[PDB]
Amino acid sequence: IFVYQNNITPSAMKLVPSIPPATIETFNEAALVVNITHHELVPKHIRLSSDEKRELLKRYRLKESQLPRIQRADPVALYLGLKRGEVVKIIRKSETSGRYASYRICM
Amino acid sequence: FDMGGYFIINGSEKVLIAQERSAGNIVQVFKKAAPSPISHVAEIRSALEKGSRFISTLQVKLYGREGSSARTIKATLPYIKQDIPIVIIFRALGIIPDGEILEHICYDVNDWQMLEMLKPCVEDGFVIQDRETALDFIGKEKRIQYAKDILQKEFLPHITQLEGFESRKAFFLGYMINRLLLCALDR
Amino acid sequence: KAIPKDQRATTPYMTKYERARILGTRALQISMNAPVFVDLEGETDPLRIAMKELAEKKIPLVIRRYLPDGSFEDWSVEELIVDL
Amino acid sequence: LRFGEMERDCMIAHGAASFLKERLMEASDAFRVHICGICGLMTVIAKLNHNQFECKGCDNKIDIYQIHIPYAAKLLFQELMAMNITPRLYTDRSRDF
Amino acid sequence: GQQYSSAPLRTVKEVQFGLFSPEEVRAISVAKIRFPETMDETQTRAKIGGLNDPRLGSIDRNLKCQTCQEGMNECPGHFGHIDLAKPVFHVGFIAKIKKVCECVCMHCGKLLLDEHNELMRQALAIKDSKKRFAAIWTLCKTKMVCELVSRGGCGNTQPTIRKDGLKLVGSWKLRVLSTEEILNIFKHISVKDFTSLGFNEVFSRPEWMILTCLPVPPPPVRPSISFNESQRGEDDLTFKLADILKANISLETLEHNGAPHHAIEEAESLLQFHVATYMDNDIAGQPQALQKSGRPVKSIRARLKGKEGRIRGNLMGKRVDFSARTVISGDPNLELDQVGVPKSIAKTLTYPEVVTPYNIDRLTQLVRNGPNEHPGAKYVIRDSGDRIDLRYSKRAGDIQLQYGWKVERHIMDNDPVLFNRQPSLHKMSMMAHRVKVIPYSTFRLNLSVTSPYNADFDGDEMNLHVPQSEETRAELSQLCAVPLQIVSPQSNKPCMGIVQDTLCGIRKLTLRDTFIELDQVLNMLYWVPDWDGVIPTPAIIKPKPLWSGKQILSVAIPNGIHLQRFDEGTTLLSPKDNGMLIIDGQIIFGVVEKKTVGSSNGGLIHVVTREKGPQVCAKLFGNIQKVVNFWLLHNGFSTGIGDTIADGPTMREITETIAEAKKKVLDVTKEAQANLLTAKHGMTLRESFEDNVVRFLNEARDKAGRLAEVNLKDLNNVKQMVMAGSKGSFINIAQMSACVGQQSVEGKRIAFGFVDRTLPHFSKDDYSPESKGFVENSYLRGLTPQEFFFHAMGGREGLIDTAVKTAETGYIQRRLVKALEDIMVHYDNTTRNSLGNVIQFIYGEDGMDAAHIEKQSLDTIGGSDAAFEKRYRVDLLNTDHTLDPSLLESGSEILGDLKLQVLLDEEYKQLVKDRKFLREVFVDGEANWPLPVNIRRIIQNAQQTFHIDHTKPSDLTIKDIVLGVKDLQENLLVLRGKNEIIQNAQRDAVTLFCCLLRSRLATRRVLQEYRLTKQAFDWVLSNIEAQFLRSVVHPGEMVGVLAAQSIGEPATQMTLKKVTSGVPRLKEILNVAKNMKTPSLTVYLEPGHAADQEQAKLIRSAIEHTTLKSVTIASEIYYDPDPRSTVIPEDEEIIQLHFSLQQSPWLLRLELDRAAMNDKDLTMGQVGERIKQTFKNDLFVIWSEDNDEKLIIRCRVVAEEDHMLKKIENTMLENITLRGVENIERVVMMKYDRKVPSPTGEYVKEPEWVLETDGVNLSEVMTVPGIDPTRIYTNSFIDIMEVLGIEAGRAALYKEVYNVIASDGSYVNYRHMALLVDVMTTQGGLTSVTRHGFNRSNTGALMRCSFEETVEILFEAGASAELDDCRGVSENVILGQMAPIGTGAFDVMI
Amino acid sequence: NQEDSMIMNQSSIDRGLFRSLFFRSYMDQEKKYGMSITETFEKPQRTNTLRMKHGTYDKLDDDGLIAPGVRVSGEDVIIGKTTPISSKRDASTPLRSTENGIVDQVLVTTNQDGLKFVKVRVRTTKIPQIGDKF
RNA sequence: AUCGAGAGGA
DNA sequence: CGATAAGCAGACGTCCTCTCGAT
DNA sequence: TCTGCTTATCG
Ligand SMILES: [Mg+2]
Ligand SMILES: [Zn+2]
Ligand SMILES: [Zn+2]
Ligand SMILES: [Zn+2]
Repeated sequence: IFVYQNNITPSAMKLVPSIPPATIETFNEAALVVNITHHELVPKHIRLSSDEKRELLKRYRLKESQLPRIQRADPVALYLGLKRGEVVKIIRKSETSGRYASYRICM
Repeated sequence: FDMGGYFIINGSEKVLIAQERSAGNIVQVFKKAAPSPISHVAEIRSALEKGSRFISTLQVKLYGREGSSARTIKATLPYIKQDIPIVIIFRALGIIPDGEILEHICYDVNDWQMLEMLKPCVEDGFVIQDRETALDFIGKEKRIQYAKDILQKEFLPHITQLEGFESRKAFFLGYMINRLLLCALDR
Repeated sequence: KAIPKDQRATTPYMTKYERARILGTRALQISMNAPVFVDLEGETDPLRIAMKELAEKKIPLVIRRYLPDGSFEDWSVEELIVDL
Repeated sequence: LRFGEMERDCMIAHGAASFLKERLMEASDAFRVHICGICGLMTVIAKLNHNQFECKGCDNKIDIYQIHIPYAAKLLFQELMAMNITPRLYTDRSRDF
Repeated sequence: GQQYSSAPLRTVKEVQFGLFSPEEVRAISVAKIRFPETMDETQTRAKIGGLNDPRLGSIDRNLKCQTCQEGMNECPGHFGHIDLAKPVFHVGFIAKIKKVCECVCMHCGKLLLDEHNELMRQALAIKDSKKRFAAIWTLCKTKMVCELVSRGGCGNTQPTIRKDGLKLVGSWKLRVLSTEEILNIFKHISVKDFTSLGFNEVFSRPEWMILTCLPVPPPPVRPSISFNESQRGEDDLTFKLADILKANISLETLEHNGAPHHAIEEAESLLQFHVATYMDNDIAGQPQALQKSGRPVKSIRARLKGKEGRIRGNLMGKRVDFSARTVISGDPNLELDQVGVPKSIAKTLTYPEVVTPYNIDRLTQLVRNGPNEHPGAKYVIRDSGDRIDLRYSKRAGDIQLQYGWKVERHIMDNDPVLFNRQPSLHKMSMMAHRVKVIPYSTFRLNLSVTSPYNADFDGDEMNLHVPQSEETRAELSQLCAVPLQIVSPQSNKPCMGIVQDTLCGIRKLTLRDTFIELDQVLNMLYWVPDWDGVIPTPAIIKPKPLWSGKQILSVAIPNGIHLQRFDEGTTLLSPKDNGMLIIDGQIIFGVVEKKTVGSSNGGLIHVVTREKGPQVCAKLFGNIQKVVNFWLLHNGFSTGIGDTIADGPTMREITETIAEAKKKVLDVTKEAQANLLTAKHGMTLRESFEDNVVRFLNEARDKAGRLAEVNLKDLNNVKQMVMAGSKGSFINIAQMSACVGQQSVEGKRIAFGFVDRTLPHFSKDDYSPESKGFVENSYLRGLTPQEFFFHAMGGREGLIDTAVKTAETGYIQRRLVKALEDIMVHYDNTTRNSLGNVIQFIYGEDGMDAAHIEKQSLDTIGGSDAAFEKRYRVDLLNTDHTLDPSLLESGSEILGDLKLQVLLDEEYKQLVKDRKFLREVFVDGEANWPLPVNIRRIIQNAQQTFHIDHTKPSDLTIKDIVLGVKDLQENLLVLRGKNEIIQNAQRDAVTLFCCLLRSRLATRRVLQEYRLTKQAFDWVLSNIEAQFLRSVVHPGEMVGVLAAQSIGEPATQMTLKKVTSGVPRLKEILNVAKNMKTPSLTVYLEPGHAADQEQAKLIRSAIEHTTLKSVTIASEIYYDPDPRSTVIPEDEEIIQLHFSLQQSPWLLRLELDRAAMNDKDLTMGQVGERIKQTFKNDLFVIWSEDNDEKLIIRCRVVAEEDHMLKKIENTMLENITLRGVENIERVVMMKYDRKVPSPTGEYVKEPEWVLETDGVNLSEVMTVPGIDPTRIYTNSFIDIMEVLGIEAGRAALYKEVYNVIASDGSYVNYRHMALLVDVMTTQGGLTSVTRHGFNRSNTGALMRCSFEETVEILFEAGASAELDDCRGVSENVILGQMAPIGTGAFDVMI
Repeated sequence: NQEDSMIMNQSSIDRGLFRSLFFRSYMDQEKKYGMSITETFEKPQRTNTLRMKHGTYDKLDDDGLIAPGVRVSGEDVIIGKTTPISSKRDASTPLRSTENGIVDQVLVTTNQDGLKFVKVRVRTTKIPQIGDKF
């Protein structure tokens, strides 16, 4: 995890996938001054594993192409460091049930 | 009780209805947009009204917003390639010297706001200082006459199409410039 | 390509759309004067005959409710619950 | 009388599927066509009364299927065919494999 | 089907697009074309072998298709073809052909970049054919090399291919190009190579992009009839097929001999030109026309275009048989679901009925009556394709009715028809009605069915639509019937309420002076259709038997109905007869108004629809109307002009109010004229004046209006119509008797259309109210001429605003519907779409249909912790906090029992957990929420139908209540899955309802307040469970369409304040708008400190952007060469103050006003250091002190500097920054109210300072210290998508849509807006409802056709060779099939 | 009189209150393509003349048009003419299937190009019915 | 009957 | 020569009832 | 009224 204090060049973000495993996560500092997950509109996202994901994909008859998708640039996808297709559970609170499970795949 | 005003044509009494259009031959100043290079435009639509539709729409624009200091003023011409600077237009007409031009635009030599607003056009036309060259920009040595043709038989035809009057077109363009700059000063 | 009669997850209650399709198919069968399967207490309107057979559940049909993955499950009109 | 798409919306929201097919096929234009099971277009010559069906350009003379569609849809598919687009109509969702 | 065949009726399932291989069309075609002449020199039956004759069919309608030989009706038209030699481009693909050449070098015949290059794996491996192309073509857009990083391949250069007009050539490095070359390099292009471009090896190959031979459509695409028999007839398309051919002949002429420089391409250019325009007229270049004038051309594309084209106009909708239309009129003595059908229309429409033993008698009689006697029949159909025409046939009375025959009988009384009112905004505008044949040519309606159609009886015409099979009349009777639609999913309320005369007279009937005698009461009693026949005992007997309106009205209300409602002043004795109490279907106290019967949420319609059923409520409509209409008939009600005449003292006393308003305005004017107007923050010294004086005049107007309203006696008819809410509002009274007020154009006072005056009867520069559009007179008083003119200006703006916002609204609904359409709850109760992609996992997040939901409260959330303590506490182990033995058979038998207090403390524990959980979500303290079962209406339905003794003990133990409640929650069901995910989802889905359930089914509650018994309690358990299972949605319900409508219908009624409000806001919200007109921040203070105005002013002073340019009076440049001695006479002291211990001599002086330096607290040192910090060491800068009189800043640079100083000043006025945030523009401190928990438990509202800004740069605004970065709100949801993730963007977007809707006093239930917000949110980031927002998806080509771009989508699908599963609506609707929608979701069999 | 509607006095209406005259003036002319063929006004025959309107021609005189004073209702053929082709073919002009009244008068006069051309004015009294807009 | 415009009613 | 950021041309805002002219 | 080709500015 690379905390930079001001900003980087296009040649510095050209080496993020350099090392095959262990991929580096380039974060600004003005972004991490305040916790975005501490804002009310942001729920508690929760990572899950390939086994929990396969349980989702069979206990709902779903292909990956069907999940409500999230992107690698998403701020709370960065916050939890989502890789390709890593699924998250989302506990949303609402006026109808007061608790709702959302599932999101990572594009 | 029938009032008339219609035309019986193959039985039906067809009616000509009144049509609305913006008046020709009047000085209008419209600001172009917020995100544009041109911040002000002086339009005049021109037709002879005895002849049928010598449609000539003259646009005298202004470049740069409130922040930009390159307040260069250009103007468009019928049949021209693109919008040429105004001092080149004046040198094309009877007025060569810079400052005698000013007497056609600014009508009180103690108006330093409007005077100062005009300076960059002189540098846009620094590179031209005689009549023969002013027409020459307009575009093979016949171009000058071509330019003069555009100056006589096309540009600003709502005055005349005789070669004898070019002071009238000059003072009138100066009046247009005065209106444009007077709006740009927020007056 | 199948499902069991056990291990069924869909609602046991009849949907209004299942009810309407059943009553329409039955009333069509009765309009084409096919064999009727109850007694009529002075009821000649074929849709109301369908509704009578519905309240009796002597309409031998099955609903094949389809699942988005190509699966499905069968529910006999004899089996479903009707509270609409 | 027009049955506008603003009305098709309402006839979807209620859930009247068969009424919609009715008021879009039987109470309006409707048409029967012969489709080649290999080509997929309205190529099959339909000379009935002798069970004579054949598809030029595909040699099909046993694998032909009749269908019901609006004549406006037949017209649309024909205009596409004249515009070089081939909206092939296939009778089953399953491919051979 | 018009015959039979040895062929089966298959159904269309999947549709594969593509392109026509020339190799294919040459074989598919039946005949060639030889020459262009459409007609014949002989001009005989044939037209000639050359065009549209040979084995293509013909026109004499007898037996004319050579090929089909089956006539003119069964001939589909067997395509022909030309075999032109020179191939040309297909205009739809022009851009694509440009792009396809970009990826292949011309001499290679293979891709530019191979798999060796690693700048392709991110792009070539997409495997999603036509999405990959967008990136991989930009990859190949500019590579000129085509040959270890160098393998086999050619190495020649290729041009930067450009196109002009209808061809493409470009310079290699200076070059030309041709068309056949393009076709050539695609036959040579490999098989595996174009497959990554988005293509197919057999269905669409780029060699077929170029067309060598085009097909010709059959004659059914070319009609020809004429008024004159002896002339020609031709369709427009044929003209130009013949033009293309005529071009095909020019090329043969230029083939026979040489072709000079012009004849080289001039002929081919025009031939391809005519082929191009065969497909398209408008290319934003050359426009062209047909020989017959009028800019006319085929433009086959324009056949399919939006406005009235094939796809959007002939497939989404059709002219349809069995249809009707006429004017409407309202008939009280019609029942609600009935429709008045004129006799001639029911004499015209036919329903085919099959012969069966029960109808054969009446069918025979109907045939006997025939077409002109009403209960008759137009035709009779035998067991063949033989029709019998009853209106003139020989055997019209000599019929032998065999069984199974069809009789097309006239539309009969009490049948199902579909009634329509255009525009069909929502699905309550297309409802099934029950026929009643009436005379007089006008469709008759019930009164209270105006509202769902939005129709007055002033001419608004309506349509009627008739079924043709048994299944469809069943579908109308059981899905579309009016009583079903009584209570509505949108707004979770009923749409039909008692309206206008019934309602106006209901208030008159239920007053406390309204008394009725026997002679009248008897007729009223017989008027009610379904009643027992028992005279009610007169409420008052004494000197004269009299009746109250509540009494005889409660005969219409069925027994078993109970209703509570409380208003301002409603004690248990209502002295102003306020509120309403109903028990056992009888009125106890109140005046009946719109609140109780006007389609309200908690109203008698919503009560009776759920308790008794739909039929009872639909009949209740008529049962109430038939009494109240009558009582009005014999009592009467009018409205005169004396109803607008208020007292001489009153009318005068409002004029003095306007006079004091005029004094106020004149005084503020004379103030502003003396420069003493201290304009407040962020507002112009002019804007202050405008806003303040408008406030003055609007306050004076409202005061005069409410000074007239107070003077309306209880006789005033306008007041009595407002009182019932029949048709009336406050402002109507104000404008008609007090003062109309102030008109406004473009959200501002009257304009200065004339130079420095408003009208040439006024002086110049008059900013007075009369000169600025205020009307001191009322409609009764009489407007003066100038006032009438200003009112006309305002009204004309109102008219255009209506005529424009309605169009925008309709477009909004179109986009919404076409986006959400086919969002249908699937069988696993999961909101989905055609592809199967989940939108919601649980519909509405609880799986509950919006019809059954109801606004009920949760007593746990509000109230002190001590008042909560008084409830629900059961301390058996305490003498005082236990259930008194007065409430239980075993009250003192279980005092101190340990094993019971275990369960009782467990119950209290989950009650407290519940209270904190609900308080954690609903932080406002609001408990009134939509919940699926009305529990209190069960408790009164048990306190009533079990006859509870309010003094005796109950017969259930604590065990009974507690474990029965805990077992009830185990059987409240939404999902039935067998594994942990679905069980957790079911728990989550019923969480909130279980909270309410325990809130109202607690031991202390049940035994003290409700006083239940065991039998009735078990009944209540079964009843709650059954109502819940009833409230759950049904699979197949299309809530996407319904949600689009539930947003669209309210948007229609949104006619019109510092922000973009209403319909413009909705248009930018839906279009997701990168730039908006009102961006803003709502800035909340520190959690500990929120009421200190000092820190609020500080934060305001640290956020507002401030430019040095905003304080510079003058920026002037001097020559000042020797610093120690300046030239300026008031500056030398400032230079002397540089004594405390090299240049350019070009000075730069700046002068700043002292006002703006104090409006925002500012010192010369701060600005000086900011300038010095900007220019770090490249500008010497000094200044004069703050204590001076003239603020001055002086700068000097550290040859050719006459010009290089001014640009420093320019960057020093623009790119500077003082204390402030970049994009912020202003800020205002305002004290909001905020409900918050007081320590003792009660919710008290606290005030807190909040900052409202202009502009948004939230990314660093929240980081600013001293604020709450857990609360700060930006109205721009698009920035919040980028800052706080997406799951916060969904929420902000719903909040914005909500505030839009609920700004009109409106209410849409959360389901539909949440569904819309989700469906835009699930597709990665924000997706707009536009032609490129959502329709850019991969749903289905035929599905995408129905929306804006049509032939673009069709062409791209033919090129990319898409595959349509036809699992959405529009797909099936195109081919006229039973869409797997609603009734079609499930298959039926044996 | 609900929702912007009203009641009208039938006794007043029967006296003639808000009563109207409505004249629809139909028109035709022959010789569509003169100097080659020529159409002719007449009451046609039912034999070898093809497109015979299913309505009755029996209110037409031998010059092929009605006289003022005749009652007309529904698909009555008001003007009859034929178009010859190689016998005559029907070109008659029926009434509007929606209206009914009485022939007010007939105007026969040649056009600028000399050709038979006719204007037939039909008149109907309209009484205020139950749905008429006011 | 086809096209295209204009005029009104919702 | 791989990004960036200005241009400068691109599109659509339910029914329905008459009449007319000229292909 | 927003977009998706270009085009030249920038490092
Ligand atoms: Mg109306
Ligand atoms: Zn084939
Ligand atoms: Zn044929
Ligand atoms: Zn190459």
